Amino acid sequence: GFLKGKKGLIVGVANNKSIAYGIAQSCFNQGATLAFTYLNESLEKRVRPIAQELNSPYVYELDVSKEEHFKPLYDSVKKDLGSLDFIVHSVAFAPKEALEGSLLETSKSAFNTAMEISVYSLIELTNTLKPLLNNGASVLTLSYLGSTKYMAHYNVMGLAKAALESAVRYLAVDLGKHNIRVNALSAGPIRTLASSGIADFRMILKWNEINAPLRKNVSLEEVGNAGMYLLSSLSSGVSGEVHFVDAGYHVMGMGAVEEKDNKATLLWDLHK
Amino acid sequence: GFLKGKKGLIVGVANNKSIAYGIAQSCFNQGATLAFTYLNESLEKRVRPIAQELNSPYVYELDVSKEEHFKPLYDSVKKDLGSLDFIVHSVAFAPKEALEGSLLETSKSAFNTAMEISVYSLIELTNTLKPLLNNGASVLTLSYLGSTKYMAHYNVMGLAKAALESAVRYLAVDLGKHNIRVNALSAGPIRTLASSGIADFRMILKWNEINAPLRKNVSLEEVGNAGMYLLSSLSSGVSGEVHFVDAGYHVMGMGAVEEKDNKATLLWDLHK
Amino acid sequence: GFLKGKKGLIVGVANNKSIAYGIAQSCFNQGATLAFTYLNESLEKRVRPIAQELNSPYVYELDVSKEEHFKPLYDSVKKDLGSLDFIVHSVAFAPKEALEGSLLETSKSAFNTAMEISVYSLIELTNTLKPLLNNGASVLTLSYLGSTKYMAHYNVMGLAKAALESAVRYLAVDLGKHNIRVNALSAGPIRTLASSGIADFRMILKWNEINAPLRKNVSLEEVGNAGMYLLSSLSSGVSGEVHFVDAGYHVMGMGAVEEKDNKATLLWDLHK
Amino acid sequence: GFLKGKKGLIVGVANNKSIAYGIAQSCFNQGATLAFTYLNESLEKRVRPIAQELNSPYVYELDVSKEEHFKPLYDSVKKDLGSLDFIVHSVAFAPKEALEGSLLETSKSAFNTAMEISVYSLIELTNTLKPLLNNGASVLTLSYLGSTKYMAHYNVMGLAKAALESAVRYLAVDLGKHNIRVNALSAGPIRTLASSGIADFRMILKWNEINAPLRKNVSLEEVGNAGMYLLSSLSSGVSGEVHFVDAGYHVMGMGAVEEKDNKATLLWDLHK
Amino acid sequence: SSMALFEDIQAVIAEQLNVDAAQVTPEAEFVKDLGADSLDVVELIMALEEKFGIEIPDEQAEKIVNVGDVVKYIEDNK
Amino acid sequence: SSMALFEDIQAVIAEQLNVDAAQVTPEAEFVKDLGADSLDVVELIMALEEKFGIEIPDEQAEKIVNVGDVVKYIEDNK
Amino acid sequence: SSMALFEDIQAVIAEQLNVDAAQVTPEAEFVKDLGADSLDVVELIMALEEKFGIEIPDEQAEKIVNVGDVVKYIEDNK
Amino acid sequence: SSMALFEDIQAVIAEQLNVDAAQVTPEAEFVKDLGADSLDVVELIMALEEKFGIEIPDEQAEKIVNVGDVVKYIEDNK
Ligand SMILES: NC(=O)c1ccc[n+]([C@@H]2O[C@H](COP(=O)([O-])OP(=O)(O)OC[C@H]3O[C@@H](n4cnc5c(N)ncnc54)[C@H](O)[C@@H]3O)[C@@H](O)[C@H]2O)c1
Ligand SMILES: NC(=O)c1ccc[n+]([C@@H]2O[C@H](COP(=O)([O-])OP(=O)(O)OC[C@H]3O[C@@H](n4cnc5c(N)ncnc54)[C@H](O)[C@@H]3O)[C@@H](O)[C@H]2O)c1
Ligand SMILES: NC(=O)c1ccc[n+]([C@@H]2O[C@H](COP(=O)([O-])OP(=O)(O)OC[C@H]3O[C@@H](n4cnc5c(N)ncnc54)[C@H](O)[C@@H]3O)[C@@H](O)[C@H]2O)c1
Ligand SMILES: NC(=O)c1ccc[n+]([C@@H]2O[C@H](COP(=O)([O-])OP(=O)(O)OC[C@H]3O[C@@H](n4cnc5c(N)ncnc54)[C@H](O)[C@@H]3O)[C@@H](O)[C@H]2O)c1
Repeated sequence: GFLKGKKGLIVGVANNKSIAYGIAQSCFNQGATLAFTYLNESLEKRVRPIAQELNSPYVYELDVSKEEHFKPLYDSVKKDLGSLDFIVHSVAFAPKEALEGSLLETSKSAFNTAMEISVYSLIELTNTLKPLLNNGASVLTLSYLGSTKYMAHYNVMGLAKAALESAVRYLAVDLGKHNIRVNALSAGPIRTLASSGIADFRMILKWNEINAPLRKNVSLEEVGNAGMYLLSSLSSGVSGEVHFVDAGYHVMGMGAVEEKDNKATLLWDLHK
Repeated sequence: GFLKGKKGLIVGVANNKSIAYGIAQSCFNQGATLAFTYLNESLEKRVRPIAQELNSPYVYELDVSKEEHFKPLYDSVKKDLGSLDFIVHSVAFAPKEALEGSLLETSKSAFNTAMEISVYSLIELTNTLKPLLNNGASVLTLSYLGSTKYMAHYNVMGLAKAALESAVRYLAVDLGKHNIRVNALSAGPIRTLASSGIADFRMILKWNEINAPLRKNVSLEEVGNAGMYLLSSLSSGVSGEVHFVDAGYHVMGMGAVEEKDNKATLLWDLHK
Repeated sequence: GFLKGKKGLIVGVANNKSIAYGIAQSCFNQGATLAFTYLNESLEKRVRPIAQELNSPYVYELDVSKEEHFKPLYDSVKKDLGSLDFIVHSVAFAPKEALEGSLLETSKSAFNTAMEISVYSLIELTNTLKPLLNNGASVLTLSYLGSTKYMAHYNVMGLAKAALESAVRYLAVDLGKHNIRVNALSAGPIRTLASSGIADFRMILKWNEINAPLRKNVSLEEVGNAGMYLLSSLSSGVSGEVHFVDAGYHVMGMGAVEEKDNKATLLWDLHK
Repeated sequence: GFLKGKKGLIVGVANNKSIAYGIAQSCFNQGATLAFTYLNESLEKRVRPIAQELNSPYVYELDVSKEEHFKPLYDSVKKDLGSLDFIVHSVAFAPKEALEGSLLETSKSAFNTAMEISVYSLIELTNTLKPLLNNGASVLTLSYLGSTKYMAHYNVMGLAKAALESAVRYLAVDLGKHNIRVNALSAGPIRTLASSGIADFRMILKWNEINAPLRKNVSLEEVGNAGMYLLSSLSSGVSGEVHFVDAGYHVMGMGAVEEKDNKATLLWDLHK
Repeated sequence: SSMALFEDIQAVIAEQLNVDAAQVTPEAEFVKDLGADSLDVVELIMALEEKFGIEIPDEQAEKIVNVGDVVKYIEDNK
Repeated sequence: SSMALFEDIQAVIAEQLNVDAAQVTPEAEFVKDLGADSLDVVELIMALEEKFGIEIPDEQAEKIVNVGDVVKYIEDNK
Repeated sequence: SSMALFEDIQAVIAEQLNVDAAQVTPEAEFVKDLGADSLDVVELIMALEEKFGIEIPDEQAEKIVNVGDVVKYIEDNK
Repeated sequence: SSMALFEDIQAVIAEQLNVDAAQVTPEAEFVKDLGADSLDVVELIMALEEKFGIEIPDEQAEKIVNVGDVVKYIEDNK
């Protein structure tokens, strides 16, 4: 098992549809000792049973907007685990109003919330836990094509993911001299609990399914296996990377076509 | 003159070494009616004479962290100019401590300052002035290779520029349907007043000069001409673009070499 | 006029819809002394009158597959012009069969033709004319988004443009130490004589018009002005760059949307 | 074992330092049934023993410049294996003279050799073997950062790798509708038998080691594990991807620095 | 409401909010009477549309408040 | 063929190939009788579809050989 | 201090801060006695190093407070 | 040549080209007398420089032709 005996902290499980869960589950099947965090008591109800299922008693409170939660999280990990081999940062947030309409409409406070919660928390979490990381440790965050290309209504969250991918590059430099790796997994759209906060996610999901090279949406298992890879020693030469797990969708410069011997037609134009 | 009769608001002049000044000066030589803003009274002392020199009585107060400055700026432009054909957003800031050492060290408040001042102000400025933009208007911001590649000590400002380039893409979509363009000019390092806030800027400037394809640093005139181009109707098919004006430096995946018939040698290794 | 007194060789005019013509025309309006080449006698009929119109007696034969044409072209330029300040390489070709269907179907001979004609000719043309280039000379080639993203049926010509953009980077390094610049202009789809060789170009042109930020196809004038810029001293800090002149289309990661207060809808889904 | 029962054809083993060998070895440790090809009899001497070691009797002749070798290779695979789940295309070549000096010097025949051997052979190999691919098959080729950034003396091979990465995108589209994946692994420099054909490879290897985030060159095992991942069902949501396995080197926009409390210094400037 | 439809929707709501079927009555409301946060509801909505192959649009999703709403909606669209 | 249509198409073909209108007869063929290469034809086709707002598809474009073809085609699709 | 050096540095400081040379004395300090903000100083520093081809490092730059400091520094490094 | 050095280099060449040590004499040449292609040699060179921590530069690498060359070279640079 490629993570046998390796300790990892999973941040961001909301339910068994969370990207964080897929990753945690794939790492479990590879023999990882997991620990989990939860936003508040409403989320502890959901994390702590799932943690149980992945054979884990280590369940800690972390609201990344509460500076005061981080020292306790450090102490908990040192008490119960002593060291970490990987960290999964699977967390983002923006107010509903910002994930719709235009970027021009965005409030300064919505901006600051999207940036603090979705980007700065990787800095504070990695800085907090840096003293406990073992040789070869691997830090993983989650991004989206909306960072470097326009995606409908993704707006301020595209700005956050662009910064997030840039943070991955700088953190990879900062931490690489201590032989620690930092990567982003850029998932394709996948029906999750936070992804329902995106206006007409469903249409983005369809557009992806029709137009991706593999003519499928990605499965939660596919994101988890890719994540597991990046967390595992299999990827010990990979750092600073933005790894697309999106059924190939990133390569498309235009809608997919299909030919009827006559014209070419957009695939999109066949179903309706 | 390619901007004869065209009205433009220059945001960010600090002295005659400011990138904003080079741009403003190039636009002047192309016949533009300019207006300028200043951070505070300390900066009004420097803007208002330079504005004079570029034949401009329109000098307004804009501290982009003061929400209350934007409605007055709107009113001033409507009174004195009535409409705008272009806007130059040449503004960024981060506390000294963040532009040195690691990204891991960065404070949440330094983060929020870098993001608000350097990225969100493009949203608030363009949203504020959007009702006054003419057909074909052109909005220009200023970025740096540190956005998508690691540059020494650029740290949180790399995160800001990544978001900034992503904002350019979304704003280009938002505004393009009203036939308004939005671009970033990604300048090479250039000795300016804010660029002295970067730890060992001088060495970054040297590394660029030695290793750029053209073996020179860029001149203030070169950034201004590139900017003028992007502001002018010459570039009316260009939007969402990040335009490198850096003596070609972005193409280098490694230090430049030069051969002595024997080995190859890094150019860097010749002068010392 | 930004190219007054500057000598330039335009390679690739086919008629007054050729990208090369737009560029040549924009440079003319900036005061350039032009010279032109033609593929064969069938094309001399069309070049030599257009050259006349742009005030040029210098019209030379160049089939880039004929190694033996290049020494004569050198001699002609030295006789009639003595030196060059810029070169426009606006030339590509692939057999019909390769610009349709799949890449898998491509013949080795179609591959070799696409690569020789569309990429290697930039090397042989720039190497041939390198001794005649003045200080600050500027070499421009023409590319397409199909190089780094999938575009329908673009197939082997995407492979050629990827190489072509890579050649621009290496040539920019090779030539930059002699203070010579090399760039690519990446045009959006535009109805030209060679572009009719692309299967269902018309649909690619429509998809671009609907989905580009500026909701327009680019005009021949817009490509020419962008080209002129890159050829002129205005861009003397720009080298190794791939400059998109495509109405902003490159930023789109998906079809454009528009909201009816209810759902979001693809713009494409409104007209049919 | 993640490739238990899965059949794969390894193209490009030269000795036990070949990238192809690392990949083949990693796939072996995951339970793959391998088959191998060799350039000629000089190379059969080296492939066939290594194949033996990886438990394989299937060793076939393939010189990718011999069109006539491909039908026999098809027949051999159908006879002995019946189907394929993955293909490793680990093959490139250019004459010595082209991997040194400038791109401008390159001969048309060197160009054609680099393109045919290094790029077109992926088309002919995948087209030939396409009828034998199973559901979920995975096609892997090998690239280098020299494709999209300038690397010293990489010259025509940068052009080839740019095309190669573009071919990956188009092939991913072509083959994805049959649920077949196509990727490139972009390795960092690694001392191999062909890599000795690159002028001052040793200095490129050193520059990478000093300046990569992880301050190490990549190991043959690290490339093999990354390859195995891309060949395995673990990456079944990954297609059209260029996956960097380079100790993080791709993120660097400049030489690495390190601070002595005083100045910053290039790491390169410490050892000499 | 069709009784087979209501009972089947009732089982989903029951399991989702870990309440007894008995407490799931057409008048009951997820926030007030059923103890559901913003997550419970969103999770429950997906469970329903996934179960029924239909999709509650987001605009229609907000306007739901009570068990009857989801039932009367689903019956009109299945 | 409608005479107004033919005459208007005839002027286009005339100007495009710099021949006299007199030589532009329905039987005439662009390659053989009118001295048109592969460019002349493609340029001429665009001139026609641009003029007439319609678009000759590429499949229909090949199957054209003579003045009558372009005329009979355009009349059926304008 | 060398008098030619001081006078030449004094002209720079004078012009830069638009004060009279008379007020530029070795004891004077840019913030306190010369009315210079954080920009004035940074601009003035660049003027000096550009003038003198040398470069005041940033660590040495902070430790400057008075006209004498910049003068004694420049004389030691020109 | 130092006899310990020669014998140690001789074992490398022997194993690398799968010849008997006896045939590895200072006069012998890899292409002619030892049956080595362009790969054998390049592989053998790496084996040597890796073994000896030194690096034969490519310019010096070509100029090697015989066992004596590699031996006399290595002794001068180890
Ligand atoms: N289509 C997708 O679902 C998709 C695609 C690509 C990337 N991503 C990214 O994946 C990551 C996980 O999102 P998901 O789709 O699995 O949604 P999810 O709702 O399952 O996970 C979001 C997690 O963020 C946690 N969170 C939010 N604010 C927090 C805070 N202030 N403190 C601590 N935790 C907080 C949420 O409680 C939840 O645990 C995010 O970065 C998301 O942007 C999602
Ligand atoms: N090497 C470089 O100098 C370089 C390179 C690439 C990009 N840039 C970017 O160019 C732009 C201009 O910087 P510059 O180098 O010309 O420095 P500069 O000091 O000349 O310009 C910075 C401007 O930002 C203004 N500013 C800062 N905070 C402000 C605020 N809160 N409200 C209003 N104005 C504020 C400053 O007062 C000044 O006018 C910035 O985006 C910078 O990041 C600079
Ligand atoms: N949509 C577009 O039209 C579009 C978009 C982006 C880039 N481009 C590129 O622009 C450049 C010009 O193409 P265009 O669209 O203006 O078409 P065009 O037909 O007007 O120009 C093509 C030119 O290539 C010349 N040519 C072909 N083979 C030649 C040879 N063997 N020797 C000398 N000349 C030869 C042709 O004769 C013609 O002059 C090409 O690189 C094309 O790929 C075109
Ligand atoms: N630094 C590196 O070594 C490095 C880095 C990145 C990518 N790559 C790529 O990895 C791949 C493998 O190279 P390597 O470094 O393992 O070198 P290698 O010499 O071990 O492998 C090269 C293989 O190509 C085979 N080959 C050459 N011409 C052939 C032909 N005409 N027909 C069939 N086979 C032929 C060679 O015989 C050999 O088997 C190539 O694409 C190379 O460009 C290498």
